[PDB]
Amino acid sequence: WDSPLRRVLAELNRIPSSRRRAARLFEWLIAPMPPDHFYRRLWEREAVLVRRQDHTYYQGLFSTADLDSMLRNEEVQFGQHLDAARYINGRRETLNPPGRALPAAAWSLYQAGCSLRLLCPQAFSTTVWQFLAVLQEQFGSMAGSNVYLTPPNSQGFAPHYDDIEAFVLQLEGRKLWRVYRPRVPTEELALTSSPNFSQDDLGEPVLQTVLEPGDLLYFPRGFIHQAECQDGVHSLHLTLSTYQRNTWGDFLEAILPLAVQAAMEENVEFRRGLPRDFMDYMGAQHSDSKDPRRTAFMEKVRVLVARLGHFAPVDAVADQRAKDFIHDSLPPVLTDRERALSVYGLPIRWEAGEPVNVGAQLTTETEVHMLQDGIARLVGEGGHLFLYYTVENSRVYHLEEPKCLEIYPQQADAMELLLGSYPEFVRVGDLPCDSVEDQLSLATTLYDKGLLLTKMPLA
Amino acid sequence: WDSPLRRVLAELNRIPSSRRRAARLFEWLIAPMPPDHFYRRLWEREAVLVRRQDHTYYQGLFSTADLDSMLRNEEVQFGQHLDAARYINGRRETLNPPGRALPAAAWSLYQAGCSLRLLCPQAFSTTVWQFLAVLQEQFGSMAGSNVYLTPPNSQGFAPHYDDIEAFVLQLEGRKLWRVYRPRVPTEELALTSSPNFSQDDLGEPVLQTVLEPGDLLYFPRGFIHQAECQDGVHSLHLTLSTYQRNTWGDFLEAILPLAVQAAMEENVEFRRGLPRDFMDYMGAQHSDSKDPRRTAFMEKVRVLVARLGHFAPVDAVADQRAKDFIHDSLPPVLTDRERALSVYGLPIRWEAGEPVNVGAQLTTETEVHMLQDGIARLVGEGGHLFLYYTVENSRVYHLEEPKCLEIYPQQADAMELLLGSYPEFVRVGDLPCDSVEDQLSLATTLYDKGLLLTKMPLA
Amino acid sequence: WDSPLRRVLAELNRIPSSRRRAARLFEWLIAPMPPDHFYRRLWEREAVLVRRQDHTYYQGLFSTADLDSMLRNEEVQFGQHLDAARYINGRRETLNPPGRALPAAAWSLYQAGCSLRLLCPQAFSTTVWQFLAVLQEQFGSMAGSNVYLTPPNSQGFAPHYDDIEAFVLQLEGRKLWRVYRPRVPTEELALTSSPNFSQDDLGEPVLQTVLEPGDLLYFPRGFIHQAECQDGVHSLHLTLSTYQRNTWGDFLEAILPLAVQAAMEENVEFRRGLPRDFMDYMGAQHSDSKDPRRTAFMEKVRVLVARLGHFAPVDAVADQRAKDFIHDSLPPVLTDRERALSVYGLPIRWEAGEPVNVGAQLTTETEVHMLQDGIARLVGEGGHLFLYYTVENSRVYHLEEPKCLEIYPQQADAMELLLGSYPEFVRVGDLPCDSVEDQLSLATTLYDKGLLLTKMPLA
Amino acid sequence: WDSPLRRVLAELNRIPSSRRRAARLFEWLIAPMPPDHFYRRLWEREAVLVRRQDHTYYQGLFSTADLDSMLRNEEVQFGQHLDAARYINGRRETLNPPGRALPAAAWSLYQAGCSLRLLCPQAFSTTVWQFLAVLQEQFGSMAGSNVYLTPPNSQGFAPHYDDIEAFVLQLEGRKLWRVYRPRVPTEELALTSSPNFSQDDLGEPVLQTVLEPGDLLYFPRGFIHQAECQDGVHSLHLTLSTYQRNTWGDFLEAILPLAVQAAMEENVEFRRGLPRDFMDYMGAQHSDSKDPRRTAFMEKVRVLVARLGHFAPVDAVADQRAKDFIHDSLPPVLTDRERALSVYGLPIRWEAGEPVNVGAQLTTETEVHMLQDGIARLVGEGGHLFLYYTVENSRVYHLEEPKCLEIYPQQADAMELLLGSYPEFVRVGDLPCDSVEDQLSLATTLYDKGLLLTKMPLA
Ligand SMILES: O=C(O)CNC(=O)C(=O)O
Ligand SMILES: O=C(O)CNC(=O)C(=O)O
Ligand SMILES: O=C(O)CNC(=O)C(=O)O
Ligand code: NI
Ligand code: NI
Ligand code: NI
Ligand code: NI
Repeated sequence: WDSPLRRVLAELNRIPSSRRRAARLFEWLIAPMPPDHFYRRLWEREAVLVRRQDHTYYQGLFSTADLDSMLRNEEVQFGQHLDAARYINGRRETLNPPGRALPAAAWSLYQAGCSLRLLCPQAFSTTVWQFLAVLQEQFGSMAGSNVYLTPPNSQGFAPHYDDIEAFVLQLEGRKLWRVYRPRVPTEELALTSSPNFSQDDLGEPVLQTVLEPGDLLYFPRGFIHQAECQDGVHSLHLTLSTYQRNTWGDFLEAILPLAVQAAMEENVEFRRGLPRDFMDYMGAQHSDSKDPRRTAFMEKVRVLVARLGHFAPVDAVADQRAKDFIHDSLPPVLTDRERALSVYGLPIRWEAGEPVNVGAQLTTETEVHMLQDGIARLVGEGGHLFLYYTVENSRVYHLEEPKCLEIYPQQADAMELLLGSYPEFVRVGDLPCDSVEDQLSLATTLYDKGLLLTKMPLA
Repeated sequence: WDSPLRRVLAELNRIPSSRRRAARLFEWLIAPMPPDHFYRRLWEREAVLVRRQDHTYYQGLFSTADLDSMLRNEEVQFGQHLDAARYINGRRETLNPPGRALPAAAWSLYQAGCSLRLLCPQAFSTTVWQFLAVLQEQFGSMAGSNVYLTPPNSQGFAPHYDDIEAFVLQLEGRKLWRVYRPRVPTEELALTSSPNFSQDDLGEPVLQTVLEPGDLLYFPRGFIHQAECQDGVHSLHLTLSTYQRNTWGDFLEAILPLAVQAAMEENVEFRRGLPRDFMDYMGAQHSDSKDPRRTAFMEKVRVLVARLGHFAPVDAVADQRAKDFIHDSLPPVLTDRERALSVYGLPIRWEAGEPVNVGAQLTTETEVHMLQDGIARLVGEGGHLFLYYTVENSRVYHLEEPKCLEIYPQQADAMELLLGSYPEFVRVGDLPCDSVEDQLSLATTLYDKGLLLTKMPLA
Repeated sequence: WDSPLRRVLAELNRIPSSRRRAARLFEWLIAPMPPDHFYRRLWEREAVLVRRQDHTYYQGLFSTADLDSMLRNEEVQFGQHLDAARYINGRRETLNPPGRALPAAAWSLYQAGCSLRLLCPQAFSTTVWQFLAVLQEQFGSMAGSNVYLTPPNSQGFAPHYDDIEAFVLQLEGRKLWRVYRPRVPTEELALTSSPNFSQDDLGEPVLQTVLEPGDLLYFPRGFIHQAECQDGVHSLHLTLSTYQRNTWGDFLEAILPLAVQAAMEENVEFRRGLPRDFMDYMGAQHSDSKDPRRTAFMEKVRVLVARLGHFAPVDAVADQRAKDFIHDSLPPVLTDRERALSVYGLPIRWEAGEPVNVGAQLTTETEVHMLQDGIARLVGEGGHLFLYYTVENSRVYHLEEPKCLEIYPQQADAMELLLGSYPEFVRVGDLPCDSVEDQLSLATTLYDKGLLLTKMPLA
Repeated sequence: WDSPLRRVLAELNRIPSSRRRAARLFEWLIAPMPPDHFYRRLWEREAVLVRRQDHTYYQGLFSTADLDSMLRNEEVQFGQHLDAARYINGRRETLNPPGRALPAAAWSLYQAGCSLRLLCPQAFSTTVWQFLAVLQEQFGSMAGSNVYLTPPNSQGFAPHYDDIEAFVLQLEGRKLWRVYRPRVPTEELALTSSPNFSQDDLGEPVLQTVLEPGDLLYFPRGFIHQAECQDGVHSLHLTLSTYQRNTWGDFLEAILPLAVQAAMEENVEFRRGLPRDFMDYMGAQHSDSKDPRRTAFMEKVRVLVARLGHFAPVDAVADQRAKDFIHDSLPPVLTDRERALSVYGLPIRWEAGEPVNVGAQLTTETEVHMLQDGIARLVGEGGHLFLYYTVENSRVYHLEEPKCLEIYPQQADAMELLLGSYPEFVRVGDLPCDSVEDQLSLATTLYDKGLLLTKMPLA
C-alpha cells in the first residue's frame, strides 16, 4: 500500500515551495540521472532510457483498473476522450464506435486486438492531475499526457514522430520500443506531427529495448518511434508531453510585426518611399539580373531587417506567452498546509440551520505570501494592469476562458513585490502602497480569489 | 483649341514607348525644373513651387464647366463622388445632403460659401484619366486625383497633412496657400492622414504664396497645408496624389512573416526550444533586472532577427507589390497607332445582316510586342505562373477584381522575353518555345486579350 | 427613319399622365388585340401569337447594329452581360471565355454557330430602358429583358420553361418557335425555372410558327418553348419578362408569420398550452391511429389557422411589396414637359466664372403635382413614415439600395393627397398642413429630390 | 433515514414501467389532490396551495446542507451556477463577484442579506436529477428547476411573473408568499418573463400564505408573485418548472410556412399572379378606401389562409417537437432491474491482468424490450429514418448535441413495433424484418447503445 511514488508525493506535501516541489518531482521522475546533466546534454538532442530496476516505481499513478472504473462511472466518449486503434499489415485504422465508451464496448475492442488510448487522463484521475500540475511549473510549458493500453500480440499505432518532448512511463506489462534518429536535418526538432510512416521509410533504430514497469523512455520531437507487445503480456504506459510550439521561432513570430510597427513609428528611414522603379529589377522574372540596383536593394532589406532587433518588445511578448501559459495551465494542487492557510481551508460551513465560523478579516498585522509561485502573472495591456491566474482553470485544456483581475496603479508595486518575494511572508501593513485601504483591499482581493495565504489561519 | 497641355498630349501620341511617354509628361508637369534634380533632392524632402508664368498651361485638362456638365449628365452622388464643405471661424462643416448632386443643389451650396470636392475626376473625365494613367507608369504607385472648387472669400477645409505625395495644379482663379514643414520627427513622411488642426497648432509656413493658373505646388506627405480664396475670385485646382503606403516599412511588413517561416523550416536554431525559465527574468516586471540571462536572451533575439535577412523572399514580395499595383492601376490609354495595331483596332463589324472584315490569324511571320510597358506583370504563386494585366480595369478604383491568365511553364521564357524587350518587335517564330504551336498559342492568347500589338494590322 | 415604334414614343411624350402612357404602350405592344380581352382571358392562361403584318413595327427599339456598337464602346463582359451558347446533338454548351466581350471574340463565336444573349439591354440602350420603364408601370411588377441573337442554321438553347411571363418581340430575321402547354398540373404557372429538357420529354406543341419582324409571341411561365433558325437567315429578338415571384402564395408567405405573431399577442386561445401528451397520438408513427384525440387535435389546428385571417396585416404587406417594387423599378423616363417643369429642367448653370440663372424658390402660389405616378410610395415602418422613390435608381437591377426620405407625421396628409391626386395640380398654399411653413417645406423637399413638377417653370 | 420522499422513490424502483413511474410521482407530488382533477381545471387557470400537514414530505430531495457541500466540492461559479440577489427599498440588485463561488464568499453574501439561487441543482444532485427525469416523462415538456435560499428578514427578488408553469416545493424554514391573478387579458398565459415590477404595479393578492416544509404552491405563467422571509427564520425551496414555449401558437409557427409552401406546390390558385394593380387600393394610405376591390382582396386573403389547414403537415411538426424534447430531456434514471437487464448491468470488467465475464451475444431466442418508454423517438428527415435518444444526455441543458442513430428501412417496422409495445417482451426472432441478420443487428445495436433490455441478463 506504498510506492516510491506515494512517498515522493508524501514528500512534496511537506516541502513548502511550489518551485522546490516541481524541481524535486522532476529529479524523481528521471532518477538516478541528475536534472542538470539531462537538460544540458540530453534534452532535445538524445533519446534516453532509465532502467529503473523497480517494478513498483510508479504504483499509485494510474492503472488499467483505474481506466475500467472510469469507463463505468464517468462519461467517457469515443473520439473526445478515448481511442481504439489497430496497426496490422503496415496499415492503421481507428475503430471507435460513435458515442459513449462503455466497458462492454471497450473490452470487446481490447479482445479484438485494439489498443485503447485515453486522451485526457488528468481530467478523470487526481494523481495524474497532480503529477502534471507540478511538473508544468518546471517546464514553463504545459504538460499533458496520453495513456496507452495495448493488448498482447499486436501493435496499436504506426511508426511516426510527434510535435512534443515525450516522456514514456511504463506502467504495467512490457513493450518492445524502437526509436530512431531524425532521418534528415529538417526533421530534427520537427514543428508538427508526422504522417504515419511505413517500415521502408525508416533507417536503423538508435535505441531498441523492451521496456518494463518503472522504466522511463524519453525522446525529442522529431524522433520517429514505434512500439509492440510480444508474448502474451500487455502494455500499459503513460506518455507525458510538453514543449508544444515553444520555440525561438515562435518567439520571433510574435516579436516581428510589433517591431516593424515600432520601427515605422519611431524612425523615418522605415517610412521612406520605395524606389519608383524597383519593379524593374526585383521579382522572380529578374532573379538573374546583374543590375547593381538589385544588390543595393537586397543589402538594404538585410540591414533594415537586422535593425529591427532594436525595436523588438521582448518583454511584452514574454508576458503574452506567460499569459498563454497561465491560460494553458492545470489548476494548482495544494499542500495540506497551503489549503489550511488559505481561503479553501477556512472552516466556515453550514451547521444546523446557519453558517458557523465567520472567519477573522485580514488586518495590517496579517503576514502573507502568494499561495504558490506558478499560478499568477502580472501583464500590462493598453495602459492597464491585469493579473492572470490559474486557480479557476479546469482540468480540461481551455475549458475555461483566461481568467484575470485588474490591479489598479496604486497597487502595482505591492503586487510585483508579492510575486517577486515568494515564499517569504510580509506584513500587509508593510506593502508599498499609498494608503491602508489599498494595502487591505489588495490582500483581501487576492485572498478571497484563492491566490494568497496567511502565516496563521484566519480562524 | 490649343494649349501647352494639348500640345504635350499630341506629342505623347507620337512617342512610341509608354515608358518614354510617362517620363516626358512628368517632365512637362514640372517644367522647367529637371526630373532628375527633383527626384534626387526635392521628392520626399521639400515643398516646391513652380511659377509657370503661363496661365494657359493646363487648359483642356479640367474646368469648372466640365464639372457643371458632369453634374447634369452623369449620376454624381454626394458622399460617394462629391463633398461640399466650409471652414469658418475655426470649424470644419460638411453639408452633403444625401443622394444625387444635381446642378441646382451643388450651385446653391457654392453660393452659400461651400467648397466642392470631386473625388474621382478620372471616372468622369477622359483627359484626367489619361493624365494619371500615363503618370502612374513612372511613379510605380497609383496616381489619384481630387478636384477642388472654392468660391470667392472662403476656406473649404481646415489645415491638415495628407498621407500622400501631393501635386497641386492650379487651373482657374487664385488661392493663397500656406505650407508648413513637418512639425516633429514623427510627422515627417507621416503614415496616416492628420486630423483637422486649429491655427494654434501651426508654426510658420515655409511657403506662402498665391497660386495662379498654370502653376504647380508639390509637398510631401506630412507637410501641413491650408488654402483660401482672398478677394473676388474663385479657385479650381486638381491635386494629383501618389505614394500611399509605399514605404520600405511596408515592404518589410510583408517580408518578415515569410522570412521567419522559411528560417524555421530551414534551420534548427529557430526550431530550438525556449529556455524553461525565461519567464523568471523577461517581462515588464523585470525591466531593470541585473540577471545575466536577460542580456543573453536579448542578445540572441538581436542575432536571430538579423539572420532573417538571409531568408527573406525579396523577389516574391516585389512581385506581390507589382500585382497590387496592376490591380490599383487605371486601364491604359492607347495611342492611335497602338489601337490600330491591336485587337481593339480590328475592322471586324456587323454590316447589313452579317459580320464583315473577319480578320486574319497571326502567323509565325507576324511581328509583335507588348501593347504597352505598364499593363502586365508575371507573378509566381503556389507553383504556377500567372500574367496579371490592367487592360480590363475600370476607371473606378477596384471596381474590378484582379485579373489574370495562366502562363504554362513551356510558355514562361517567351513571356519573359516579350515583357523585357518592349518595344522591340519579335517574330512569333522567333519566340523561345518548344514548338511552333506553342509560339502561335501564346501570341494568339495575348493578342486576343489586348496585351499585344502587331507591326502591321492583321487587317 | 419613322416607324410605328418611333411614333408611339413620340405620342407617349405628348400624353401628360404616366399612368396613361403605360396603358397606351401596352395597347400598342399587343395591337390590334385589346388589353382588356388579353388580361381577362389570355394572361397566365394561353400562348398568344400576334402576326403583325408590318416588318417595321419595332424598328428603333434594338438592332444587331446596336449590339455591335455596344460591344465596341461599352465594357461588355462575358458572363456578367453576355452569354454565348450552343445547342447541338441534344446538348446545351456555354462557351463564355472569361473577361471582356470584344467584337472580335463575339463575332467569331457567332461565326462558329453560337447565339449571343445580352442580359441587361436596358443598361446600354435608352430606347429599351424607356420601353421597360414605361411598361413596368402597368404590370405592377418589374419588367426585365434579354436580347437573343441567333446565327443561321442553329439553335442556341435547349427547350425549357422560364419562371416569368414572356413577351417575345421578333426584331430581325426569322425563327421557328415551338411552344407547349404545361405538361402537368404542377408545372402550370411554375414557380422556378426548369432544367434543360430533351425532346423525349416533350409533348406536342400547342403553337409552332415562324416569327417575322414585328410579330409578338406571349406565353406564361411553365409553358415550355424552343426556337431555331432555319434557311440561311439569322434571328434577333427581345424577350420582355415580368411577374417573377408575384403570386398570392408569395403574399401569404409574408402575411402568415405576422398574423400568427399578432394572434398570439392579442388572443389567449393561441397562447394556451399544447396537450401534455399529444406525442402519444400525433406523429408519423400514428398516421393510421384511431385515437379520437388525434382528430380533435387536427380539428383544432384547422380552426386556428382559419382564425388567423382576422389578424393578417394585409395593408402593411401590400406596402412592403410596393417598396420592393420601388427598389426593383427602372428610373423614370421623363417627357420633355416633365423635364422642363422639374428640377432637372432648371436652367442654372456655370457660365464664364460664375453660376447664372439662379431660379426662384417655390412659393405658396406655385402649382404642383407629382413628377409621375409610379416613382413613389408612402410606407409605414416601425411607427415612422417613409417615402420610397425610384428617381435615383440605376438602369442596373439593385445596383442602388432602396431610397427614401422621412415624411413627418404633420406632413402625412399632404403627402397622401399629392400621391393620390396626380395629375391634378395643387397650389402649395392648398396643401393639408398645419402651417404655411409646413406646406412650403414639404413641397421644396419633394421638388429638390426630383419628385415634383410645377405648372410653370420656376425659371 | 426515511421520508415520504424516499419511500416514493423506493416505491418507484419496483414499478416496472417508466410511464407508470412518472404518473405515480406526479400523484405523490400533489398528494392528496388527484392529477386528473388538477390537469382538467387547475393547470393553467388557477393558483393552488397544497397544505401538507407533514414537515418531512420532501426530506431527501435537497437541503441547505447539500448546497454547502456543493460549493465546497464542486466548481460552482457565480453567474453560470449561482446568483446572489437582494430586494430592498423597491429595487432588485445582482451582487455576483466574478468567478468561483466558495462558502466564504457565498455565506457572507448570505449574511450581508442576499438570497442564493442555484440555477441547475440537477447537475450537482442525483435526487433532484431523478425527480425531474421522472416528472418530465409526464409533462411532455422539459422539467427544470431552481433552488432558492433566502436569509431571515430579507426578500431576494422583486415581484415578477415567469414564462413557465411553476411548482414551489417548500423544503426548510418558512416563506410568506403572495400570488396574483393575471392583471389583464394579454398577461394571461404570458409568453415571456415580465420585467421586475414595483408594489404599485401590483393588485391585491388572490393567494397569500406562509409556506411550510412539505407544502407545494402552484401557479401558471403570467401569475405575478413575490415572497419574503419575515421575523426569525430562513427559506429553502425548489421550484419545478415546465411548459416553456409549448403553446398552440408555437405549434402553428412551425406548421404555417410549410403549409403555404405545400399549398403553392400542390395547387395552382396559390401560384396565381397578384392583381397588377393591388397597390392602387391596398396599403395603409388606402385603409379608408371604399374601393370594392379592396374588400375582395381581404376576403380572398381570408379564404386562402383558412385553406392552409388542409396542407398543414401536423405529424411532421409533432415529430420535430418530439425531437426537440428528446434533446431537452434529462437522461433517464434506471431502476435496479433495468440496470441489471441492460448493457449497464453487464458484469464484464478488468480482473487482475485481463478482461473477464464476457457476456453472451444475443440470439433469436432472447426476449427484448425498450429500456424505458420516454427515452427515444423515431423521426423522418429526407426519406431517412433516425432514432433520436436521451440516454447519453448530460444533466446540463443542451450541453450535448441531439443524439441519434439511423434505422434502416428493413428494420423500420421492427423498431416501430418495439416503441409501440412497451413494457412487454418480444422475441428477437419474432421482429418484423425480412431476414434474421436484420433482426439481430437491430436488437444488438439497440442493446449496446443502452436502449434495449433483455428478459434475463445475457450473463
Ligand atoms: O482647397 C483647400 O482649401 C484644401 N485643399 C486640399 O487640401 C488639397 O488640395 O489637398
Ligand atoms: O431563342 C432561343 O433559342 C431561346 N429563347 C428563349 O429561351 C427565350 O426568349 O425565352
Ligand atoms: O425564493 C424567492 O425569494 C423567490 N422565488 C421565486 O421567485 C420562484 O420560485 O419562482
Ligand atoms: Ni506518439
Ligand atoms: Ni490636403
Ligand atoms: Ni426562355
Ligand atoms: Ni419566480
